[PDB]
Amino acid sequence: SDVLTVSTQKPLRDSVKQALKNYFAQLNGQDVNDLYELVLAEVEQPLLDMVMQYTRGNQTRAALMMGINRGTLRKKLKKYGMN
Amino acid sequence: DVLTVSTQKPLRDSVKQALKNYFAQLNGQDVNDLYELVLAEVEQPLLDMVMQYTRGNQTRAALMMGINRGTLRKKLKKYGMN
Amino acid sequence: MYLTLQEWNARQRRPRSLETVRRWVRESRIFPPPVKDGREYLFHESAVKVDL
DNA sequence: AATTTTGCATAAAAAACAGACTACATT
DNA sequence: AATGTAGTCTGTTTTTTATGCAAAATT
Repeated sequence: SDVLTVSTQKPLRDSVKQALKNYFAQLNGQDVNDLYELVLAEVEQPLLDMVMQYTRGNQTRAALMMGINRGTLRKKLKKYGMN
Repeated sequence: DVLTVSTQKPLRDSVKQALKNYFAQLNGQDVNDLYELVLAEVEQPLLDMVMQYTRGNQTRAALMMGINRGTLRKKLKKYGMN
Repeated sequence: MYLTLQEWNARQRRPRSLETVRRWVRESRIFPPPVKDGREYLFHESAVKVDL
């Protein structure tokens, strides 16, 4: 049924929900102002590492598989110190 | 380190395992929308959690998320969160 | 009626790199010649590659 | 009653986009 | 020879943003 799942198997969305549930528990009155970016960077980097590993360093195929502009991929790879 | 999931391994490790499993099931299938696919799986729980924390207050949810309120109501409308 | 350079190519018997398909437009190898509307090319759904 | 949130409109900055083109690689 | 890719650019469109404001809702 679900295409992105983790090892019994469960959806990746269920693991994100649990990761944030823990974060809000270990948030003893802290003001948070960058939660989107924090989650995005934690999910973008392993996606970039896995796709680049899959395409064997081929940027053009990674971008084509991801459905993002090649110039956009190159920027994200630079952001995470990967190129 | 800050975003982790119980045995406690980090979240990036759960994304890596989901994609390893995904590439394995690609039986001749031609991938074209992987960024959005991952993003939509990660965006729905984030929006669910942050709104649950702010008790449905979008003003506070946008501030916590570091995004603009307009951008938030757009993402909410996309995942049918109305 | 009209496709993007990417759509047109995806529909080809042997799709190529978008870099290759652009070189073709730049070299006048696509007939009828795609028009550039802003940032993109617009291929008529019937457009073919020609041997020069 | 007072204060905050929301829904929606702008305009501009920021991001993502298609393409151009060269040097070198792979087919 | 023709095609494919990294890297460096240009110009265009789309998304995000700050801001103003009135109605609605919460305090």
